[PDB]
Amino acid sequence: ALPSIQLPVDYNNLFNEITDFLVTFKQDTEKGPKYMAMLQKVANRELNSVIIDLDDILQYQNEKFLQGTQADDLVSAIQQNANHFTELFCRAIDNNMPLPTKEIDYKDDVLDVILNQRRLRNERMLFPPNLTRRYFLYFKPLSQNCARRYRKKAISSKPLSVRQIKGDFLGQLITVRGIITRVSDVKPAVEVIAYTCDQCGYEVFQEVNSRTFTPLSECTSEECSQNQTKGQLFMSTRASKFSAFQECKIQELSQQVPVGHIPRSLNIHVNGTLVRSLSPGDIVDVTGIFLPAPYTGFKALKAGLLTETYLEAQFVRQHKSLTSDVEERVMELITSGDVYNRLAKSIAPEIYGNLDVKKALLLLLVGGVDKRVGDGMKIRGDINVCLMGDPGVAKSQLLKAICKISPRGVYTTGKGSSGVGLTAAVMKDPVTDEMI
Amino acid sequence: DAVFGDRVRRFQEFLDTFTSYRDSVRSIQVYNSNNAANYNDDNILPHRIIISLDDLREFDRSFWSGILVEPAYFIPPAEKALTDLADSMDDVPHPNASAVSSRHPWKLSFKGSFGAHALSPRTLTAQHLNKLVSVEGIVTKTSLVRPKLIRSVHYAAKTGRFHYRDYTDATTTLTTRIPTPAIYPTEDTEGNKLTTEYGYSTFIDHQRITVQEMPEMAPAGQLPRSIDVILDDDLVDKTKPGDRVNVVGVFKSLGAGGMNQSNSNTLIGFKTLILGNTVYPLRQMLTDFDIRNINKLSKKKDIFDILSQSLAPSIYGHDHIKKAILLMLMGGVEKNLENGSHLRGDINILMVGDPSTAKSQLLRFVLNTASLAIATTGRGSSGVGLTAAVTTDRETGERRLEAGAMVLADRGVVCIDEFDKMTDVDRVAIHEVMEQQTVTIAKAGIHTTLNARCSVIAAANPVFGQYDVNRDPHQNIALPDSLLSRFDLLFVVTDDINEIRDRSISEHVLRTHRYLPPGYLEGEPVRERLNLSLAVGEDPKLVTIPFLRKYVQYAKERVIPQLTQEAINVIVKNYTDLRNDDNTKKSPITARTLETLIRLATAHAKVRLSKTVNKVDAKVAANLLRFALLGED
Ligand SMILES: Nc1ncnc2c1ncn2[C@@H]1O[C@H](COP(=O)(O)OP(=O)(O)OP(=O)(O)O)[C@@H](O)[C@H]1O
Ligand SMILES: Nc1ncnc2c1ncn2[C@@H]1O[C@H](COP(=O)(O)OP(=O)(O)OP(=O)(O)O)[C@@H](O)[C@H]1O
Ligand SMILES: [Mg+2]
Ligand SMILES: [Mg+2]
Ligand SMILES: [Zn+2]
Repeated sequence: ALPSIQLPVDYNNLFNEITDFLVTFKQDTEKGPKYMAMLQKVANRELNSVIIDLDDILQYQNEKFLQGTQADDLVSAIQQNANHFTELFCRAIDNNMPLPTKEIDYKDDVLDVILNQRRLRNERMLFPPNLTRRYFLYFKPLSQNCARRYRKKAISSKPLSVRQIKGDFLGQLITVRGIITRVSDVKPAVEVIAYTCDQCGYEVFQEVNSRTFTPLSECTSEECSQNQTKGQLFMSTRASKFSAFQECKIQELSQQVPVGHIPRSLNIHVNGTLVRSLSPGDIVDVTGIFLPAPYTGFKALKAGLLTETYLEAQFVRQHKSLTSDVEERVMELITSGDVYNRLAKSIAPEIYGNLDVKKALLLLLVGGVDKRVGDGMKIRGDINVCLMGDPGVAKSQLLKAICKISPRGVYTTGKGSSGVGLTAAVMKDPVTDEMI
Repeated sequence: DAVFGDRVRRFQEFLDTFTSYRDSVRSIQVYNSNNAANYNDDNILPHRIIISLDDLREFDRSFWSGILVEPAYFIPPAEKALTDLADSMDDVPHPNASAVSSRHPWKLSFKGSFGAHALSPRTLTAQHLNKLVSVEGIVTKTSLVRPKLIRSVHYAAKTGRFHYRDYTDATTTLTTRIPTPAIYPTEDTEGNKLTTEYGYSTFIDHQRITVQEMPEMAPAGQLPRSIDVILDDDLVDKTKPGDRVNVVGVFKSLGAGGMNQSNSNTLIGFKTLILGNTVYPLRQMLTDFDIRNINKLSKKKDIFDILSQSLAPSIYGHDHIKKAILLMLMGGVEKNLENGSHLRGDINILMVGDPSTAKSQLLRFVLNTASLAIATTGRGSSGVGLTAAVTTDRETGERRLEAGAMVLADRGVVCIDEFDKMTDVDRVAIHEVMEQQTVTIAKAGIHTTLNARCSVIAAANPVFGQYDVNRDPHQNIALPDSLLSRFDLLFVVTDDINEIRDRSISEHVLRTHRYLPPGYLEGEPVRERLNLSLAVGEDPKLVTIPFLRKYVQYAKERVIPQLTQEAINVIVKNYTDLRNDDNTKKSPITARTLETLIRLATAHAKVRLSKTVNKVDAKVAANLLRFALLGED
């Protein structure tokens, strides 16, 4: 049948150490445990996310080493395998959840009403725990500073590329540096599905751990055990638990591509409160778990043993107003004096000359009055500046440079691409094949 | 069974007979071991050795014959013995968290003489199946790298033990076995739920490349043929399209071949593939003798003249163009500047001239002598064929991009012939590549910027049959001004009738046409066929071409000169003198001439193997550009 192999890791001692770390850990630098404070904060319906730090876990390991008792190197176990430790930590959080200390505040929560209505009928006359959960659990990659402080090296936070991601890193926690190109809308993904049964017993719950599932449509309760054909199950959306899901694509930076090659791309999946952290056009450093997609359905047979892949995201590090500060900056620049000439001159300091052109580009940067006259008359305040002249006079640096100053600007060129008049009403977007 | 163990014993004896392989195993092992111990690191060598078939031939003729003739029954026994030896060497323990599950077995590679097993994608037939072969060719297409599952590990609750399932495929192993459905087990033998534990399983990278025959060796009236090679593990991404490669592997059949439930048909045959063991590129490593000779030849005063004259010794004259080509070979230093800009370091040359003036025989020479070169013809090219094309990946199913001529020659040269005969829609694309050195693709949901840093040498003809001196230069050349501004040196060459020139050039041509290759008799036709013997062993003064290639490589990779003030003083005076004069030049002078002087000075500085730009470099650049623009020679 299925042969058996011996592996050093045992999850019992790991669970014991997680339980010890949640209670014992204190920030050495409020007093007391670091995480039981934020758990109490969560219990008051205020915090929606729980973020664990592996620097903190190393701190607990270092405390135990100061005591001298052996440890299970939890930090390495998390790095090598992280899809199971999420469930372990969720169970550990569920076991030690503090009581609501203040402001219970039950107002109109449908799930709350359902759960409260369950109690009376069940007691007067076991469900999946994830239904009662609200917090989301995320890991935080290691820090080189803390690592160098205690050696031990580091692998999870190293800024790899899309190309350096081999098949040997699957099932681990890694970090990838790139630029975000495409981001999709937020849609709900089912986690626990509740079916209502023709006043037969009560609603049944099923968990979904894949991208594809099958409805139950058969009532198995004790009262529903009667033989008469009676009807299948109907889904109830209100008693079911959903989640926010988003998918993005990250592309390799031009600096890291070798000569003669084409850049690759990677897929990122994000669930929870971390959704909407990434937008198109951002250069970011994303940490997560690298997992194999099932690739099932059609065109799975031809591949046979070939799989897709994706990255479950858990952390985001983006590389890069009226206040008294900006109220004083303008006064400082006024006291500086020579605003006109200096403003014109500092525009593209590489190019020497054409100072009147630089004066006019300033006037183009500012806008004239747009006054809406009655009876339909309108007058424009925008500026139309054309610059003619012989080739090789710095024609096309001046322009590009002006685009930098104003955020709202587009550099459109000749017939290589059609963007000036592309006010088209048809868009064959591959995702859905409908017009936009 | 017994034969397997006997062959393992034979290979084990072979391994301790020759101690070199045992030393290489230890070197790789100690490197990998002491690399992981460097916590303050500044990467991992694969488990693969290269053995020579020759030594095995003297050791055991039977085993060598078995490997060459019946690889599928002699390679797996050898790999197990190599793994056993490697395991015996590693005395130090490695109680790693997850390396215990994945052993990464050692593999083998071959070299030496293959005899009659050295073939090409055309001479490979059904007689060579299940044999060890080597094929020479050019890579055309590659597939995307995907991960493939080899072993899955599952954890069982209520018991605490693990269970593993193994997977095999036709392309994975050399022996046919019962296939696997690649579905993860969900139920234990006792019915306990099983949970898949990624991070303990095994995945291997997989790629497929296509190797085509060299078009120069094809028979008359026939198109070149191609074959498919599958690469795995550590052989991935060692080749790129356009490369010339030699792949050693096992020629194998696959599938059912229409002898099955499907209808009987004469059009259905079997599918053939190669499981590549080794890939060899057909970078010239330099010894100390070569470097010492280069440094000794650098100090000679008239080195630029010798280097320029050594180019194309079968062309009479055209000294200045040959100097310009040499300066192209040793490009300038590229400067990365703020605002996301870069000053180009490439030198671009255009040649306009009369018919039969040896314009096209210099492009062909540049194709051969340079490290990377791509040939293009005006009328037989398209815009989508120069920048990139949207295609599909059959093996995996996505939509991808395929490189064109310009982007395939990154850090190389592109030689375009009949440049004026190119259509306008075609000529816009080359404009962008000449200006930004980048390609923008915004088609079919693929939004990408591609790097293309190539040097352009081009040849064209005037509007009429021959150059006219009684008409303005712009009337003679049909090319637009915007395109014409992007060339550093424009050379107008004219054939003038003179008796002494004719007497010399006719003598030179007649001397050239009377050359006999060594080993050929008079009247014996040249047998440019090689008789299917592709290779014997499978892996005033002028200078020889390979020495020139070594010189160019060393100069490009070892010296980066910087500009100096005293050279700038010469450059500025030359620019000011040239700008303010009434001489009628064949091309207008603009503010981009200064950059051309700087680039030519940098190239001449590289030629001298020096780290600074001197006054002599500025003088040489000035003389070259004065000849180009004026003809004052
Ligand atoms: N006043 C100036 N100051 C500095 N550089 C200048 C000046 N005038 C021209 N240049 C030079 O001109 C170049 C910038 O303009 P460039 O010739 O590339 O484009 P353009 O004027 O749009 O012409 P084209 O028609 O060739 O595209 C640089 O080499 C720059 O050094
Ligand atoms: N200077 C020369 N030295 C040696 N051979 C020459 C020379 N000039 C021309 N030839 C010979 O003339 C023939 C044609 O030359 P080639 O094809 O290079 O001309 P071209 O400039 O490309 O012509 P076209 O304008 O017709 O395209 C070749 O056989 C070449 O060897
Ligand atoms: Mg311009
Ligand atoms: Mg020609
Ligand atoms: Zn019922």
